[PDB]
Amino acid sequence: DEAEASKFVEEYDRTSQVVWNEYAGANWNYNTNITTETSKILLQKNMQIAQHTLKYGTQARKFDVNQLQNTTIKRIIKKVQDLERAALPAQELEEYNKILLDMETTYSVATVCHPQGSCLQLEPDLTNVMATSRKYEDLLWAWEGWRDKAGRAILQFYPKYVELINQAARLNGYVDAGDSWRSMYETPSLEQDLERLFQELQPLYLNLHAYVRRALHRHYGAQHINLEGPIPAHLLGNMWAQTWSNIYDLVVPFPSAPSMDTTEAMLKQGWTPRRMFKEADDFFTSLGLLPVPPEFWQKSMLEKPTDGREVVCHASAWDFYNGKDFRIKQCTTVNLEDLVVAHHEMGHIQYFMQYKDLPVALREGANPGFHEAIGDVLALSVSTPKHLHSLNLLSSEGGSDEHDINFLMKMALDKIAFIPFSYLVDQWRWRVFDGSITKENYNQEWWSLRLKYQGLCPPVPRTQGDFDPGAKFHIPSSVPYIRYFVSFIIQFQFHEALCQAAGHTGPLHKCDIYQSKEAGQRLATAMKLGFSRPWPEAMQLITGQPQMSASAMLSYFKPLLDWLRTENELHGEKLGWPQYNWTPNS
Ligand SMILES: *[C@@H]1O[C@H](CO[C@@H]2O[C@@H](C)[C@@H](O)[C@@H](O)[C@@H]2O)[C@@H](O[C@@H]2O[C@H](CO)[C@@H](O[C@@H]3O[C@H](CO[C@H]4O[C@H](CO)[C@@H](O)[C@H](O)[C@@H]4O)[C@@H](O)[C@H](O[C@H]4O[C@H](CO)[C@@H](O)[C@H](O)[C@@H]4O)[C@@H]3O)[C@H](O)[C@H]2NC(C)=O)[C@H](O)[C@H]1NC(C)=O
Ligand SMILES: O=C(NCC(=O)N1[C@@H](c2cccc(O)c2)CC[C@H]1C(=O)O)[C@@H](S)Cc1ccc(O)cc1
Ligand SMILES: *[C@@H]1O[C@H](CO)[C@@H](O)[C@H](O)[C@H]1NC(C)=O
Ligand SMILES: [Cl-]
Ligand SMILES: [Cl-]
Ligand SMILES: [Zn+2]
Repeated sequence: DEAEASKFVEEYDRTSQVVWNEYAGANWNYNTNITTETSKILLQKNMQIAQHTLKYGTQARKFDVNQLQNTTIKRIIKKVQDLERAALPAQELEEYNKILLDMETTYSVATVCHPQGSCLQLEPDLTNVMATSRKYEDLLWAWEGWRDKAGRAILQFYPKYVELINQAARLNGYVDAGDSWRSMYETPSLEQDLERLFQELQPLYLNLHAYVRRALHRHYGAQHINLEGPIPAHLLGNMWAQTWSNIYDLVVPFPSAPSMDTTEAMLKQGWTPRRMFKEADDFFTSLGLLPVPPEFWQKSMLEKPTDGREVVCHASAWDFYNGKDFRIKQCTTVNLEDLVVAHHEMGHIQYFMQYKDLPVALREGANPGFHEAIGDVLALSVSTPKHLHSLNLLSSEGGSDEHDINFLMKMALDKIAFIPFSYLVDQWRWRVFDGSITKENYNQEWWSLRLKYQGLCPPVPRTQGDFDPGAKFHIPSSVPYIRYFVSFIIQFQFHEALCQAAGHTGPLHKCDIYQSKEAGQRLATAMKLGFSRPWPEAMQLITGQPQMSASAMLSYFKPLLDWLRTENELHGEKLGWPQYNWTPNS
């Protein structure tokens, strides 16, 4: 009996490597070359991999997992019993695959056009507008235009997507798709734990929000910013107001401590997308971690194609399930923001390489947030003024309190501002999946949460037909989002532990773990576990303790919280948005 279970997982592993490797190649080809042909082939591979999943998932369900003794085999079989979309009847499965393909293609090819003028894509064109324009009406054009063209066009698909993804989840023993997604963390207390973490970061976020709101009031005018209300959502330098670092120039704490233009520095010094990924590779290997294989450099897509091909530009990392072939797909732009993204994606590749010898059912991160956090941890060190100066992208900014607070502010605009956004995305989707939000109030409930958690308001009142969640990649692409909230909490925990491992002393935000073999060994031992053990074990290997905790992030930003409280108190800011019902008059 035990022996039948072992043979089963051995046969599952052999056949899954072959089938998954073939699917990965067809998915890569559509993603790097959106055409009618590659679409058709992808859909055919969907059915071939569904046939495999159904064959083996049906066998796995014949095992009473309770009677199995070996915990690793127990764990693999339990996972294989979840067929995901392959549980759907053939008709519904075909419909679901086409729905996902149609949503992804619609988002990827959407454009915003001036009347008898240029037509702009999201990347790079509209993202550049949101990042650099300081004109209220030009920002509004790009903000509304993207939602009009991308979001509104996804709405026709979303109710059917929800019905089918929930149907699949119920057929695999869950109550709805959000239940299925949350179960990937294997943490019954997940919702309460995340809410406790969110509340711990409220002092920092509320003080940052009030400080930024005052600076926007200075620039965009008292008639357009309510100092006791929510912030208009198009003024934060980013299409989704999920990171605010592009308005640093408007909110710099000490303008007498100017910082070099890092984009112009990268461009003036002939940086390229390949250089950016090569620097990321060197950081990983300085820790004693693994280099990406030569094949990686020949097969990856590290910039947008010149030949006009439609592609999925959103950055992503690809495991082809043969232990040899790993790739990144990114429409890379030469700036600091994309340098961080490059490290993010290279962290995925490192995880792939570290757990490549596990059975494929266990070739995942300890939980989804762990997978998203690895590259971000290294990027925290890359972003320090000391490291950027070593790359000739900043002048020597050391030993200045003013430069110190300026750097903490730059980091806060990315890391702290993202916390409430990363929280609310799946608060919304979980309630869509469980039926608390219907298609009659998709958009109203999205903005209720944008207000409640981020303190933002739409610059233009929304109307029937709007589907603003559809204008955010992960919604039409059906990529879970709470992983990024988890990642942003634990990456600071990891940073703090690795800095301690490296012998660093003094303020956590001054730590640079470059070349620390001790830091590397912490990360490798945990990554090698893949998904073979509950994630608290990986947390323990890295940090010396088993819990998710906001204390490290709070420690990192403590000098900024002190400065923000003093600054906001001096100006008499009312934290939060008591006038929560305010929206722009013009
Ligand atoms: C419960 O079952 C677990 C799974 O058992 C395996 O899978 C099942 C389905 C059957 O096929 C069974 O025959 C398999 O063994 C089992 O966990 C396994 O435990 C063994 C030890 O008993 C581990 O063996 C170690 O393997 C690593 C390498 O494995 C991978 O990498 C190599 C290199 O690429 C590949 O060739 C392999 O195919 C794997 O992909 C070895 O490096 C390691 O040797 C090192 O450690 C030994 C001491 O153990 C030293 O003497 C050496 O010098 C090395 O330093 C081991 O040989 C195996 O990794 C592990 N698998 C998993 C997935 O965890 C578990 O033990 C069972 N539980 C109980 C209570 O029995
Ligand atoms: O995470 C992915 N890119 C990064 C990313 O999107 N973000 C993360 C970020 C952005 C920038 C810098 C960072 O340090 C991290 C967090 C926000 C969030 C955001 O931009 O909204 C791919 S790996 C996700 C995927 C895509 C397609 C798939 O088929 C499977 C997975
Ligand atoms: C894109 O896909 C089409 C159809 O499969 C194919 O003919 C063409 O060679 C592909 N182009 C690239 C650059 O891969
Ligand atoms: Cl929005
Ligand atoms: Cl997730
Ligand atoms: Zn990622």
